[PDB]
Amino acid sequence: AGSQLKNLKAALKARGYDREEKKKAIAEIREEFNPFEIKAARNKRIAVGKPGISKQIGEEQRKRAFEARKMMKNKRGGVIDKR
Amino acid sequence: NIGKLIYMDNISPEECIRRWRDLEKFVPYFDTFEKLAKKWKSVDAIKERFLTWYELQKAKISKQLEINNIEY
Amino acid sequence: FDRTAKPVPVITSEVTESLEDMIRRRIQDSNFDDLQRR
Amino acid sequence: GLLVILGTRNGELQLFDLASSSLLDTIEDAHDAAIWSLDLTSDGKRLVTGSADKTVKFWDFKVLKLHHDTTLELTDDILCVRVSPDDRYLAISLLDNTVKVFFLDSMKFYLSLYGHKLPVLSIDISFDSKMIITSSADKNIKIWGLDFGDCHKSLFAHQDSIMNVKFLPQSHNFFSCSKDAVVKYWDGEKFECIQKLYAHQSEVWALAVATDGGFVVSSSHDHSIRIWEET
Amino acid sequence: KYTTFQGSQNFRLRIVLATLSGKPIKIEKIRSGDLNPGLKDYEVSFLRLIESVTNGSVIEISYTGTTVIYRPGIIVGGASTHICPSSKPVGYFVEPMLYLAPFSKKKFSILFKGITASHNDAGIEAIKWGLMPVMEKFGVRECALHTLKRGSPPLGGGEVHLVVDSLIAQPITMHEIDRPIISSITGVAYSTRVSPSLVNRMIDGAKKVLKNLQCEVNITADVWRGENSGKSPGWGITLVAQSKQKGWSYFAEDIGDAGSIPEELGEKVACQLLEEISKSAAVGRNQLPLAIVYMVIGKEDIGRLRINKEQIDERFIILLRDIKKIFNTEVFLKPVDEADNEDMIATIKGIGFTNTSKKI
Amino acid sequence: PKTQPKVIRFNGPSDVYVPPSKKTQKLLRSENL
RNA sequence: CUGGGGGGAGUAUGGUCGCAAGGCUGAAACUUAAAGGAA
Repeated sequence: AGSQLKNLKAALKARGYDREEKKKAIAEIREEFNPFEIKAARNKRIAVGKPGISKQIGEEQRKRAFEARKMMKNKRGGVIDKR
Repeated sequence: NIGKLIYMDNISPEECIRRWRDLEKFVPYFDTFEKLAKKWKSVDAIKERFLTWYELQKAKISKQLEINNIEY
Repeated sequence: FDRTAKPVPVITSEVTESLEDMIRRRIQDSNFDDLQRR
Repeated sequence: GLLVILGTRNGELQLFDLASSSLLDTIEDAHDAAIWSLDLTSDGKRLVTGSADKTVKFWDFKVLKLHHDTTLELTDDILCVRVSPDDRYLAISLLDNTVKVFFLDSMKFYLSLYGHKLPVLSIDISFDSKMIITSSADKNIKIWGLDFGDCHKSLFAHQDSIMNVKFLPQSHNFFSCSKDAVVKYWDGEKFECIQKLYAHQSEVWALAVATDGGFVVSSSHDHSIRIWEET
Repeated sequence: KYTTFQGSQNFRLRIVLATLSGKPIKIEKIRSGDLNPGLKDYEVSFLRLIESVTNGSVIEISYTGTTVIYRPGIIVGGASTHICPSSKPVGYFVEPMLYLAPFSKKKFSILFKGITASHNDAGIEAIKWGLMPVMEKFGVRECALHTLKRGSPPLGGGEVHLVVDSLIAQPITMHEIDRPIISSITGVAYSTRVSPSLVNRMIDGAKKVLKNLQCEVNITADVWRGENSGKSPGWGITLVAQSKQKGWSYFAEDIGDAGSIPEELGEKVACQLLEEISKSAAVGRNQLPLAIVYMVIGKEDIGRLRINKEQIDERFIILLRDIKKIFNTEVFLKPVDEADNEDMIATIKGIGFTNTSKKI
Repeated sequence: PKTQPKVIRFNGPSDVYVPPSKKTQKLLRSENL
């Protein structure tokens, strides 16, 4: 049907010296008109995943794990916190 | 007197200073600003504080050795 | 062990955000590398 | 209550009341030139008058008469004064694009707030005596933190000239009425515009907030005086 | 096995001298009779900094937190970073690293991240202009405290890159049998996230106190603009007095807070400096600890340094008692042979120190 | 019986104009015919 | 009115000493006026 550009101009005419309304409206139209960072399946009788966010948390997790192992790698001491 | 007071280690350090007349805090103890203002309105108290190679190395080490003896 | 080539980059939200604000800088300064009609 | 202090365009100050007739006393030669702004202290016994003869003066109430005792001459035409609501600061707005914050107890010259870029109208000090507003003919009001004199916002309102700006009693919300027939309600935390009130027709010269409760009156150039309450 | 200390006084000096000497210590009764007894977070993070700097040192905090066991190890250095807490600035953690700094395998390149200044601690300008020259003439030659950004309290957000890169064997033996003639008096007035006129007000106050002495006064001025300013408003002033024929220096600093007049702070730091000049002789009252620490870990010779009467205090002699408690050495205070003043000359025979971590 | 005090409030834009620009920026890290 | 390095034409530079870039100004602690610039 109608274009994403036409619907985007309609969404901007919809949303229209306050700041937080513009922060909210801009974040809303960005996460609405960005469809390639969700994943949609087809209901055989729909947003089923958030690929980029899942990827960035899965790689930041192992990034801090890798830096922790690189910090541990040639240590021999350690504080023993019994508190 | 003062060295025997310092290394006599059954008396408190303020007692050493008292019978002669804490390091987490880095900057030392100063007076009140008003006492220091009336003390240092004058300035004249401190106006006089204001205003061959092988044989050379051997001379430096023998200079240190004679300093060692004359301070022993 | 040593490995031959760098793996294919995973496209996360940080790299899409960096790429989008690159595009926004170019597109509000009209820094467009188009073909020019002779 | 039942007693009015006032200063006039020429070098005169005047005192009136509510029960009796007009003049308790006038003070001819209260200032050499045009008075511009006065302020009581929160107990009321001591008031401050700043005038276009490049001087401010202090006056006490002796018994119901005015006692001039001290006078601070500046280099420039002072055109607004204010004290803190807890007798603490004296903020005075000069014609030379700046304000100065003094200590009342020392005339100490605490701070100089600078960078407004036109001569600067009404000040206000908050109830906690921590946050000041600064209005001017630059079409913007600046929020300043009074502890170090550091600016917080420089929000652009009011496309002609902000004549007056006043806090609420107990909050950090404030009002500003301007020379383009509009009063505006702001908050001092998110610095949004809470409301854009649009009832006047011409230049809104003054506004005054209630001491408690917080209903605000505004009075303008179209000879109108109007009340604003809560919903 | 363990040399035992009591109380949470001189905590950083105890852990530092235990790392230098290689002796296992216990510190017992860390504020045990208190409502929240035990170690505090800033000294726990100092222990974490010690574990970062050394290698093979085992620190063993108890259940109650009121006693710590430090069995030291080899100083190895390396590049690191330290996110020190808001309870203490970066000076509280870079001051005890200047002792351990030239005696490691790999050179110190650490950047501390936190609040820059405090009333009761060392600043960036304090560490640099006061405490680096005494190391610079005790034997190190390449040491630098860089500010990448600085953060005034309470939110801070300033980073400080301590880099020492002369790994000496031992500090040289000091011989300062004179009072150094003060050639100039300079300083630095800094301000972050406030107006640039406060710096000139501070400078004018300090120099109107300083104007009656017949030397030369020069105070440099830096306002910090941008992301380099940090997360909070702040301003402060640090003066040094500079003996240029030998390199000695005597400093005094402070910072302003909420409600402080900059001319007041400038004249206060100026008068505090002149009192440090009065109560000083060849060191400062705060440069004196690491001066006599480097004299006691010098060679196995006699090193002598002049001090005056008023520099002796409970802090100075509790320092001397801790030095003798760890590695069994005494200072010998001999008086000078001229009597217009009361100055001792402290002679310390240094222990036979070398750094054995640097690879040959 | 008037108590006449004075005031002086010089502004310091030159203190930002003489910040670490070149010199302090470099120093604050240590025939024809 | 005595004092002198070493040819001519060039080339390169991970060395040392300098000088130099950014990026609309106002305008930063302030996303801030007027005015100007550019297109």
